[PDB]
Amino acid sequence: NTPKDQEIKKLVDQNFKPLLEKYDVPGMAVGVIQNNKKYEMYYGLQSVQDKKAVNSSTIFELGSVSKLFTATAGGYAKNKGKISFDDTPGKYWKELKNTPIDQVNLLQLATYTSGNLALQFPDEVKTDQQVLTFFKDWKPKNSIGEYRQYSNPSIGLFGKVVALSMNKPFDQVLEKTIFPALGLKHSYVNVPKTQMQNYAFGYNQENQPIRVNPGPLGAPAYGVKSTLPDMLSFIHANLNPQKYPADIQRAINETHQGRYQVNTMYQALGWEEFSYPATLQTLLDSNSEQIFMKPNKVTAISKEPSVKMYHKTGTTNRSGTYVVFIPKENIGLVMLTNKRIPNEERIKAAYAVLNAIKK
Repeated sequence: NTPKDQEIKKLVDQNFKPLLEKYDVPGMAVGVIQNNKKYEMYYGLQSVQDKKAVNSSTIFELGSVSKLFTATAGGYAKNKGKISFDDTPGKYWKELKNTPIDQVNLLQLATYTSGNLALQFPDEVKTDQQVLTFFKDWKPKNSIGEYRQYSNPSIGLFGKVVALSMNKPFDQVLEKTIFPALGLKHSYVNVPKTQMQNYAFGYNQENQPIRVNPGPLGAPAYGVKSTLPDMLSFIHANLNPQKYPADIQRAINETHQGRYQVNTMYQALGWEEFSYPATLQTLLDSNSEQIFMKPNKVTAISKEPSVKMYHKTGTTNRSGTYVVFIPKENIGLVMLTNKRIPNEERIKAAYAVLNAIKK
C-alpha cells in the first residue's frame, strides 16, 4: 500500500467509519478517485441476516443519485439528435399531444421547473395507466420555467421521453447503451439472478430488510443500483470526459452545463453545481429544507463560474448515497450505504476528506 493508500484510508476511517455506530448502519462503501487511481474502503455487512460482508462486488441502491444516469441518457439522446431540449413531451408520447403538459419543454422537465409538479406523484397514482391519466389531466400553476421544485414525476417524464426517442424501454437505454458506453459492468436497473447474492438489502429505521420494485416512472428517478468500483469509474468519466468516445463524451459534458441559478447553487442536468471552492455552508444549504421541498425562483445565468465543483445526494430511504467531484483537483468521492444517514453528515464527512487529501 502506497503512501497515498495509507493516508486516504486514515482520512476515511476518521470521518466516515464513526457514522456506522452513530446511526446503526450495517454496511458502507466509500471510495476516492484521484489522478486515475481508485481507493476503496469497505465496512460492515451487505446483509445482516446472511452475515455477508460488504465488498467490491456489493451492489447498492443509488436512490436519487439514479437521476445522474437519467441526465446522462438525456445528454446522449440530445447530442445524437434524437431529442432537442426545446421539444415538448407530446412530440414523443403522442397521448400527451394537445394537453397542457405539452407546453412544458424537456429541459424544464429535467430541471424541475414545470411550475406544478411536487416531490412525489399523488398517493392515488400507482400504475402506468394512472400516470398517463395524471399527465393528461395536468394543468400548470406557476409560470412555466420560472420556479424550481425538486420532483420525481418531473424527471420521470423526462426519462420516459428520452427512452421513447431512442425506441427502447428506459431500462434498456441504461443497460444496453449508457452503462456499456461508460464501461460499467455491474450497474443495473434490474439486478439479474446471477447477481442476487451481491445485492445489498436496504434497512429501514427499524433495521428491517426492505426490497421493493419501483413505482410507475420510478426507474429514471431512483431505480439504479451499482457497485463502488463502477461508481468510481462513473466519477472518472465525469472528471475526464475527453478520454471517452465522442457520443458519451458529449453526453457527459451536457450534464455539466449550468442551466439556471438558485442563490449559490447552479442546476445542471442531474448534477448540482457550485463555484469552487465552495464553503461548507454553501454545500449544506443546497440540501436545506427550503431548497429540497419548496418552490424557489430561478435566475438566468450571466456567465458560468470559472472553476466548478459538482455533487448529488441520494436521499430517499433504505440507502444513503453521496457523490462529489472537483475537476480542478482531479478528485472525487463516492459514499454508498444500505441505511439512511442524514445528508448533513454525508456532506460534512466528504468535505473533511477532500479538504485534507494532499495533491
